[PDB]
Amino acid sequence: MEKVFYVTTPIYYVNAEPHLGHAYTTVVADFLARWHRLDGYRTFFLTGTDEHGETVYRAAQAAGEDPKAFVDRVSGRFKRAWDLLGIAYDDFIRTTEERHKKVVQLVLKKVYEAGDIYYGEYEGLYCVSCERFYTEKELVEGLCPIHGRPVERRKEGNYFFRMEKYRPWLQEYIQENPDLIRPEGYRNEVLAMLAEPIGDLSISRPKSRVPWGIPLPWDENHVTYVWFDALLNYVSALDYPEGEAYRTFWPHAWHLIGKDILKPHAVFWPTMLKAAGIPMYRHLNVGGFLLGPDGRKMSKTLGNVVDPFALLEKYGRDALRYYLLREIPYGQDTPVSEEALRTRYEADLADDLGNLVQRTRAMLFRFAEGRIPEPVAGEELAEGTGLAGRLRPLVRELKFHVALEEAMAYVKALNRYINEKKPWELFKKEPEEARAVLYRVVEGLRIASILLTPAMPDKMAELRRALGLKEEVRLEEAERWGLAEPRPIPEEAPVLFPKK
Ligand SMILES: [Zn+2]
Repeated sequence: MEKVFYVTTPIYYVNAEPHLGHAYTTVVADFLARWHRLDGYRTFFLTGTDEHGETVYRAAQAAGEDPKAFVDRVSGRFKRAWDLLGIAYDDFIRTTEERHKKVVQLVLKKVYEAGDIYYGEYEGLYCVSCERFYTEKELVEGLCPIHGRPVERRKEGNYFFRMEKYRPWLQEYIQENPDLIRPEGYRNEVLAMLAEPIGDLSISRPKSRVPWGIPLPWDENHVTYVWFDALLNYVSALDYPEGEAYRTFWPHAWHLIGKDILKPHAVFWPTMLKAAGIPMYRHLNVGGFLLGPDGRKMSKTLGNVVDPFALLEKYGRDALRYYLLREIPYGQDTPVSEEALRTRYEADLADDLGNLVQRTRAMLFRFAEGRIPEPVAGEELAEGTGLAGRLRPLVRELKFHVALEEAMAYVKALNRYINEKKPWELFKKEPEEARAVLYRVVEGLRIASILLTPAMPDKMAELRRALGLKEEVRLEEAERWGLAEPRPIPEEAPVLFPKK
């Protein structure tokens, strides 16, 4: 009713093996969602797969499999992948689902009846083998990417959407809403395109060419092609018309995308919503490219490709997520490598966090009889309760690297604290002081673990379990000092982050 959060990731092409780019955007959405769930927000985190089209159709035909049966099996590679990355999405939308088809046809009819749709002719480079149109850039120097054959100018009957008519409105909307497209840099690029005519939008293709897809309500001989299909998922998953979910979440829609699909989300999408009578989204959040270790765009030929799943099996899901959130500023092109991840893992996780936990546990068994000491003021460590409040705005503004840098900064402060106070020496003189010092460390770690939960859900819960703290938490608990209770700690706990 008040605190509402809705985040979406793009709907990914089904016949595409999940890669680093899909992993990053999805992990960022997961973090954003987990964080808000923790801040007491009624939240919805959506993800899904794009399954229609002729490429997908021809791939199914090759394997001698039914189209539906094909996407059904391959869409699962994404579900399995998200399972491995620990993605807690609320819904997984598939464009072949009935609920989606229903909404697409519904928005199509409404827009067609509004007179924004007309039959026309599309012209351009065409590949007879592909049965699809290409643009200059899309052509690998003259010829078709696949088939490597010459394309020829061709025309084809297509239904169009009067998108140009909406350019004036869109231009001004972005001018009136400077926060619409989060990373500022990107907001200036959209405005540049709206300065020139954007033209009309082809929204269909003959079933003769594209037999796999959603038919137009007024012309079953045609199929919805891309746009009015994939884009509507954001609204389809909410049962848009009479759905409670649509009424609750749509008003706070946060779209996460990569810069590659910026025009479709910043220009096309807003005008389709306008013509459909649907309110504009709240924010379009653009992430940059995760460049190879050589600072170049990942690629086979360059052999600079980084596989997240291989890296996940080596260091674990928690390590991977942390590295990507702490090391890559959202919106900026950043190179990634296995070396950068191993360093962060060695320093931040295995040493600063894991060792401190292992160290504190050993010291509780020795100086506190295997139990958390009696609560005491935090002194210079009490300032950590003001982190949640300083992090909230940092997170909302897509500054995840700065947020985590702050949380880990506190963890480093904890290390320095215990290394300075030296509880094993203070015990000889005053046991009460040694215990006091230890309590501040367990309570300092409790708070830290909370702040880091969205980044490493399993590991942070493991940290609390290992210190006898309450596993399930809420961000508000990280704002009050003295919550850790004096209870025994598990006699044996595995090393949080083992040596690799
Ligand atoms: Zn081709």
